[PDB]
Amino acid sequence: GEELIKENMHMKLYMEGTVNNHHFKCTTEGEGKPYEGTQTQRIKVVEGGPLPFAFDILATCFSKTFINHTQGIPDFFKQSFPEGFTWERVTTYEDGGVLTVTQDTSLQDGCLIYNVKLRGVNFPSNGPVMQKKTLGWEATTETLYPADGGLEGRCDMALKLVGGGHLHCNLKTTYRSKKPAKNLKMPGVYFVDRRLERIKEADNETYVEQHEVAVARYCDLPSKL
Repeated sequence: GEELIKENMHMKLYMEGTVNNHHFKCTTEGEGKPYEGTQTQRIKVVEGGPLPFAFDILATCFSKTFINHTQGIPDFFKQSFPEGFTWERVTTYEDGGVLTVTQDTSLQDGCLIYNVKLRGVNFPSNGPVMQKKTLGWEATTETLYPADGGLEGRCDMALKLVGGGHLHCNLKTTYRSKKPAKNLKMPGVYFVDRRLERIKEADNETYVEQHEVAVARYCDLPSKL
């Protein structure tokens, strides 16, 4: 299963969504090193472009297979192939914005195929999302917990704002393997440091280039219990 994920792996994503009544579609091509945690994605807004909202809010929709693992932490996502996995996410922003996502990850002809359906609602019209006043994401640290036969993740993020300051959101995600649980070694609780970064953009954010590096680990602190 994990042998299917090679040192180099390409990916393609299809995205159809709506944010505050604006319908759009995107497509991506990318590649990366699944075991180093690094990857690159080149996104094209193919419909509904230009978006009347910050592209930043879509960043986290574009790759759980590309993560470095340390200290012997089992790889829930890489183990899951060839069957693949899905994840479902709700992102709540502190000024009232709510985004919900459902994602499917398959492996076909040695290519990772992503299918994303999302829905943003209640984003304020004079907030930085709709006003396009965002400058990207801070580096992050998420925590993943064993839940049933899959993973649940939790992550506070911070959207940098033009003029200074941050707009914070909380991510709630359920990861679900499409592989029998009898064939997976379920990890314990652990943490993933991430840094998503906008490398390029063109044509009013209808073409975008993103990079992401990610490493899994434990707390690496002493414990008296």
